[PDB]
Amino acid sequence: RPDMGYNTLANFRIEKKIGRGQFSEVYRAACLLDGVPVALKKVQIFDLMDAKARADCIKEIDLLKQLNHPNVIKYYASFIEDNELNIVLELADAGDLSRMIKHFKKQKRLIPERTVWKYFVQLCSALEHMHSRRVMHRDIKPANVFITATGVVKLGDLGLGRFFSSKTTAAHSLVGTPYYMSPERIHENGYNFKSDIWSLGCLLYEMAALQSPFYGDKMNLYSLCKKIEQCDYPPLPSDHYSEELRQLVNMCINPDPEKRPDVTYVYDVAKRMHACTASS
Amino acid sequence: MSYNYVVTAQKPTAVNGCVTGHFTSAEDLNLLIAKNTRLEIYVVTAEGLRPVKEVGMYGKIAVMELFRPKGESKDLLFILTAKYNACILEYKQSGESIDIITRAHGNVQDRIGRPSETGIIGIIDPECRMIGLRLYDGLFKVIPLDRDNKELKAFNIRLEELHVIDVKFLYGCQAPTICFVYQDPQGRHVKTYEVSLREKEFNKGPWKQENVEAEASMVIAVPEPFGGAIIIGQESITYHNGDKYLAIAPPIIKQSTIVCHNRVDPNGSRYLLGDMEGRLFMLLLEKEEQMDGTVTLKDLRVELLGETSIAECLTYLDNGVVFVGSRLGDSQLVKLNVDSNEQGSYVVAMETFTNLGPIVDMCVVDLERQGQGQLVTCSGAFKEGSLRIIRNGIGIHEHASIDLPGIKGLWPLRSDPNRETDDTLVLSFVGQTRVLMLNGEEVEETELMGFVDDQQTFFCGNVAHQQLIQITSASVRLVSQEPKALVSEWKEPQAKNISVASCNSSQVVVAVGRALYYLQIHPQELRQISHTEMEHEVACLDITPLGDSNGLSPLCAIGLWTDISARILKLPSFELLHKEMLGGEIIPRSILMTTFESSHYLLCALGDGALFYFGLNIETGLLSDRKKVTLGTQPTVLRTFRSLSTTNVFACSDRPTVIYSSNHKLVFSNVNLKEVNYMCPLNSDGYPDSLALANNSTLTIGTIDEIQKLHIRTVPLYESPRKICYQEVSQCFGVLSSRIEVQDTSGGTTALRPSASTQALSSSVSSSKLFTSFGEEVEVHNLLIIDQHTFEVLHAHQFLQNEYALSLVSCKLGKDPNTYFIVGTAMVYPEEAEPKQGRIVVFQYSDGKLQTVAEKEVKGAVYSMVEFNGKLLASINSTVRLYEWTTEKELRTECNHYNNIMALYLKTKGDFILVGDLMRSVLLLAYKPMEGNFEEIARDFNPNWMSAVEILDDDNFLGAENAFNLFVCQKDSAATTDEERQHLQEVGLFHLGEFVNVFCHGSLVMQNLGETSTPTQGSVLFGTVNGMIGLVTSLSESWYNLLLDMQNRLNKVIKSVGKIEHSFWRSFHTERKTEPATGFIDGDLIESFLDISRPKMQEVVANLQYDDGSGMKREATADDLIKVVEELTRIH
Amino acid sequence: INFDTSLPTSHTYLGADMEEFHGRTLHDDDSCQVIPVLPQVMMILIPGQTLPLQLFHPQEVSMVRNLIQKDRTFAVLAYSNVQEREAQFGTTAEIYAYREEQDFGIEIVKVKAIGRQRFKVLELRTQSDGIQQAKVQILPECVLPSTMSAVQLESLNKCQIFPCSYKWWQKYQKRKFHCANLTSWPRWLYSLYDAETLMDRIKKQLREWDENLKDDSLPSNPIDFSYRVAACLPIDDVLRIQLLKIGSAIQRLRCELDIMNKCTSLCCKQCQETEITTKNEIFSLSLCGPMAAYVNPHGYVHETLTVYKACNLNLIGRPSTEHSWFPGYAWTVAQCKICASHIGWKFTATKKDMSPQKFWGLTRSALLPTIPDTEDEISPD
Ligand SMILES: CCN[C@@H]1CC[C@H]2CC[C@@H]1N2c1ccc2c(c1)C(=O)N([C@H]1CCC(=O)NC1=O)C2=O
Repeated sequence: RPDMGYNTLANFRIEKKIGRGQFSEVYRAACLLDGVPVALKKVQIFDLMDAKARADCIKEIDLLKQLNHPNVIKYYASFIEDNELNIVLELADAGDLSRMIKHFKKQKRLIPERTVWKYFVQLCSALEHMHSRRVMHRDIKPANVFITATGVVKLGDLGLGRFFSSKTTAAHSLVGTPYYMSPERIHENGYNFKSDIWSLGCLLYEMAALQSPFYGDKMNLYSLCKKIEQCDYPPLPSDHYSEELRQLVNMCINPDPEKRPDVTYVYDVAKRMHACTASS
Repeated sequence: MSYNYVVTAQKPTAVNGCVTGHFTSAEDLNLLIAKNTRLEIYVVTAEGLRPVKEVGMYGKIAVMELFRPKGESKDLLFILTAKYNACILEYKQSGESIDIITRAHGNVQDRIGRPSETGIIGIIDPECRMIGLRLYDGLFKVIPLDRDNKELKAFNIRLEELHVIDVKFLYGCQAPTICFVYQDPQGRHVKTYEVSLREKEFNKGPWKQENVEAEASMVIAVPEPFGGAIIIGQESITYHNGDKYLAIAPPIIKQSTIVCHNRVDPNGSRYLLGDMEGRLFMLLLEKEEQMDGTVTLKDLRVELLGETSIAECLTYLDNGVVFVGSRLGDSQLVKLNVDSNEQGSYVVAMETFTNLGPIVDMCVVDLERQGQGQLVTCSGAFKEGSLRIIRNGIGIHEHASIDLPGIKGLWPLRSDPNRETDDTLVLSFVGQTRVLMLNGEEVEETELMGFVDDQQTFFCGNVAHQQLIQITSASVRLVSQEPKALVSEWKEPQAKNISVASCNSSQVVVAVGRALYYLQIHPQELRQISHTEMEHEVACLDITPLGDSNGLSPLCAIGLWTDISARILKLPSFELLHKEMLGGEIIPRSILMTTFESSHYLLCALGDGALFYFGLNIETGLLSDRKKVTLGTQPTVLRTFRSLSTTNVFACSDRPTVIYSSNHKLVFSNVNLKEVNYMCPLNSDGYPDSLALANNSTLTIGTIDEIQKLHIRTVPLYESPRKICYQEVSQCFGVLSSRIEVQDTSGGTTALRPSASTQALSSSVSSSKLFTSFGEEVEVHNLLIIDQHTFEVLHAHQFLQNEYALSLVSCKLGKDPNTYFIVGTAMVYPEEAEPKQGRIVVFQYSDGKLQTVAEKEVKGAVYSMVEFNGKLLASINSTVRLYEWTTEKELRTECNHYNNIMALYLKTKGDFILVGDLMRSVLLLAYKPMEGNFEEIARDFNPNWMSAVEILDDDNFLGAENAFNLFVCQKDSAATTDEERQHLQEVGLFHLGEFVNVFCHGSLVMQNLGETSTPTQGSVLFGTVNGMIGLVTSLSESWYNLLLDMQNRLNKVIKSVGKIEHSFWRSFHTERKTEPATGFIDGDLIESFLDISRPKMQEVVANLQYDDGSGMKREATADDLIKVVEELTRIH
Repeated sequence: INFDTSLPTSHTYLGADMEEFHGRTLHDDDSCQVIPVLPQVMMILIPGQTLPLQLFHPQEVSMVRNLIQKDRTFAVLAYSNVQEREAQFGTTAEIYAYREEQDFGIEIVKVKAIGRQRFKVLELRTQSDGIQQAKVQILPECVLPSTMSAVQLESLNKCQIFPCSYKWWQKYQKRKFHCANLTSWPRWLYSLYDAETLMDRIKKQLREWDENLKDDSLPSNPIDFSYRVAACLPIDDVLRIQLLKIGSAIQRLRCELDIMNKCTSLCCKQCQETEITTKNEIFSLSLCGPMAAYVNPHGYVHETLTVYKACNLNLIGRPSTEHSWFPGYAWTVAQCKICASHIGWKFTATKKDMSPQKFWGLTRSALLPTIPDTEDEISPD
């Protein structure tokens, strides 16, 4: 029904399934009014969260509605239908950041330093957008950093999956290894704006060394906490990356959130540095 | 709730049809005329035009023509109304009762049909067997003429041709053939038929179609012997008889299209043509061909005769006299002398019928006399622009003014035997009587030896038998003519004094004390033949000669001081002729026997302001004729002077009340004079037919005006009048004019003829720097300023090129000491459909010049400009805009309001605003100074064309709409829900039968309180394109309930011309719906109740229940209606 | 522009030709009627326009089947506010073309409808089955005689029929409104309320959007030409409502002629500030005009306005023929740069020989006319 436009299931035609989380499922589809590719995120709130938890989730979703930036996935609409909160976003099927990281790992070739700063500044701009409006991400990782063939970086999965998992903190150890855990999150001190930059620093190191800062073969969650608390990670090479690249990740990957600087400091460094290698 | 009342203060004056025939009987040359509803039949005679009859036509006339059937000794008439009421008349006079009885009548309109574009054309069969009417397109209405069809029952003949411009029946045909020119995509063709009654259809004609001039307009069926038909176009004329075909190309017809035609010869050897501009063309047909005794055409020579008024319907009266009927000019009467050639014209004007239409804008004002309105209107069109200054009264122009300390008595004296002209006008002071010598300009007081000086003159005049009687209050000292010696001096035997010295042509009867005796002026002597005394003192003595004899007075009527009654008794005896019941308290002031129209009358003017109008019997006895029309409220005197070959008796009073009878009923044309105490005719050698206005301020002498109901002035402008506004302080008017100027090959435009704008004493051209082909016409708009006394154009203001002036307002704004002339121009361009840059310009008349002390620039076009309580409310395009006149003299916009419609009309009262567009979208806005912004209350929308609108009171709004109708609107204040408060209710429906252009608030009477107020409230007047100036004034619920319940009772007795009912005539007219007229009262029908006959007044009222003052009084006699109906007639 | 503009009018995108009906149905003026209402119709249907529908709900197919044997006339409520199904006026539409197809085992009908008469609804009742029946009071189409009829001289009536058109139009005012010197109003004003002059000024603008000739396509009747313009006007819902209530076509032409004048700029309806296209860039691709009602493969129309250049759009997707409304044309989907609404598609020519190459297909339901500068949108008459 065009009267509500993007706000009904009958307008949309489901093609296949592209994602399946613990609580929510991600699909790629289109709408028989425009055909625009989208990202449908279906969750069953009636069976997972109480009435109180829905108010905060709805209010946070309303904050993401105002999030309008080319470097961030645009929010089309959010609605409830068939006892499911259906959320439609901008579909980015060209791949994610972790795809080329694995690709360069297969090639066994270190990603050029000039290339790293080309898109990291774009991600910093995306991180600046929701941090300026008092919105956190909680899921900053190469998995939800998508790039098209044009070289434009979008940041998706704005913590929607992590909002429903707040009651299943112990369940994070059975589905994947959370290499991007912040010291304030594991200690159950609560999530803050310093956790996003902590993941960004872990993201920035992974983009250079093609590995997680706290990666380990046959490594258990207790061992992950010790490395995170001690910030024990292999040093980045100096011949391929300058001091500014290594110094920037030092502050972001810090046990103390207060020491970690603000996004404006990182974004300003992102703009100045990338311009140097653009003409180099 | 409106409960209104509409009367006609001026009948229509512009004609829409004019014919000639023998209507009254066989040997007459009638000139029938129909202006709009006034069928004014005449009789043409060598003396001129002699009026015969005018009738009440209940409908808008459009077709009129005189046709004589076979077996009938005089022409009949065909009458068809714009409402399609058709009736055929028949003049008839039975001794005196001239009755235009109707042979046939009926309606000839059909259920469904689209009225044609070229209007309605009605023509008759020259054999008088067919009525040819083209009402709707693609359908011909024909009716068989016979005794059986007295209802005008119709049969129809389907036409397979849509366009038909002009259709005429043909001459010289065995069966009636019609010849018409009609437009088709191929071209203009002239085709015919043979209408037959036996098959009720059409048949083949005498010839086929022809390709003719691209602008062929009308046919003119030439009569026998030629036959056939002539077709006139914009370019050339042609002749179409079948085999024959002639056509000439005259170069002098190219100026304008030929519109009006007339035949000035019974055999068609000549024709009379007239164009739009109103110039005369002589079309001649030559029968020079003579085959074997039969004659046919040789050429179609066309001549130019002269320039007349802009013509609508021409007509030839015998001896070369033509009535040039007009609608937007002055109807004329011109002799077509064939040897004149004085400058190139065969035309010289004899008569002129004053024409009020077209009235565009008017302002009710008080030029001279305060408290009375003298309406000024803008009339005419193109070259015939003129001002119709209507006034309701008959004034006097005093040619002399001599200061007299309260002249108590004046009378003419002729101390000159064999003179036949006034010589002396002796005055009468409080205790003195000065005798003045007045032959030419002499005003010296010369006392004769045969007359005393220390007495109060009561009768100083001339009698036969060579005796001059100068009767004073002391004694009658009769003087002589040649010796001027006192032949006799009849003194009172007891030294008594006469209260008033009354006398006749050959007898003098005074009232000395309480006794009355007659003392005729015996030849060179004086003696008394009677002596008697009445019961009471004779306050008023009146012994004046009757008709014939001229030597004695058959009857004398007197007043009794102790009885206040009319005492009539024989002159040589004391037997009482009659006694009048009417009269009491205040004694009568003057008594006279009046012979208006050879009918004896006697009005008893009292000293308190009551005139007991009545008759008398010269032979024996007297009547009562109970009627007291108030001739003022001050002491009066009845003095009669002829000066016009009729009675012409006028009673002086604080207001001058004149007693004139139109035909047999007195019409009190209340005169215009300061204060008339006593009246005496000054028929001096230097004062022919003049009079001496004896007032208490200064003794004046002069000539009075005619006995006319509404004296209408006129001043020529020679350019179209658009708008007018009255400005009191500057002593002038403001008028908008548009003179057509010809675009030549010079970069400028030359004036066609001199006009008011061209010939104004001062001209100014606007120089605003804030922002073609040859032979084309371009309007130039002007603001003309004209004085109210002499109506001389004092300043013509020339606007910018291609600048249109739409709105006129005169007012003083804000907080300034000088008033302003403010006009709003609207620059319109042929490319730009809707104008986009108007203007507002400030003028202020002072010291003989019009200057632009302020100026405003706007983006649009202004349409209406009122003064909203010190601030100007200009509606630009479709945004009704306010302003605030500031201290820097520059308009500043304060509030705006953007309308869903085009703000064309603007009428404000108090703090309300009325807005309307050209399609009856009436809007009501309220200003809220507590917020500084406009608002809306109710909003009524209806699709219909609207001519002009006016607000009646705080709740009632009136306007004139399409299809000749009047409507009122009213918003109910008791709306329990705002949805009803957002609606303007309608309660007024009325077919005015006219097309209003302007409404104005005022009246043409002397504004009188009446102590107990008046039935009417408010006074609004409306003009028209014909000139039917009228009046609608609100009424009470019970006043309107009485009038309505008796107007319905009028129509059951009084019959109309054509048996057209009043319900049908007045009903609401729209192209799609008809509704009975409600909430309006017809004053013209109501005033016509007076002239009805006495036994019919008994049938009018039988269960009326008139009185509401503590008792219905269902009888209501007959005079109770005359108490109210006469009261109504005083509002105009 | 070699598109053969007759193609969108034929509606060849709906499959085989529908069954045509020859009978014409009309209701009396001011009459009290009962008419069915289509539950899933939201278009402001101007009478004189053909509206094609595809029905998927069984009730809709059942409703039309009942009407097929009946007069084949149904109402189109012009919902001023669509959320609460509130309607104050409407339009009675007739059905002349329909076709039933048993696609995928279900009965699907594709029906063309023609609107005839505007009307006023007095009561909104819903039956037990869920089908809406509306009380009908037909607005009478007021016919107005010329504004010079009552003030015309009966003698000059023979000059009122007539045989560089600017000089001819100058010669049309000076010979039909010559009697303006009797009344208070000028010549040029009287023409502004005359039908035969408004349609001239409307044709002038339309020729800037189409290369057709006025004699054949654009009608001569003032009533017909009034509804024809209103339907083919690129306007929103609100501006098209006021053109449905107006009773006399003389007012409607003045309102539309003002709509086409002031509304020089267009913006999205969810932004009210993001310009999308203008009126000069509009060009015609159908005999109905640039505007032509197409239906999406699931009973969903898409009035579309083809313009040369459109801005503030971000291109999504790849050119797919799928159900290309313009034959031979693929398209690239675009959405609003700010409010993320669906503005319209960008069509591209797969064949280089045919013209035009690129033209934007914008649905009407997401465009808002807007006066430039800063002033309220007012439509006189
Ligand atoms: C039915 C499946 N379809 C495909 C899978 C869904 C999505 C993505 C590709 C394609 N698709 C469309 C969705 C909506 C529409 C169209 C395709 C389409 O073509 N239109 C219009 C507009 C263009 C045109 O000119 N004519 C149309 O019919 C739609 O509304």
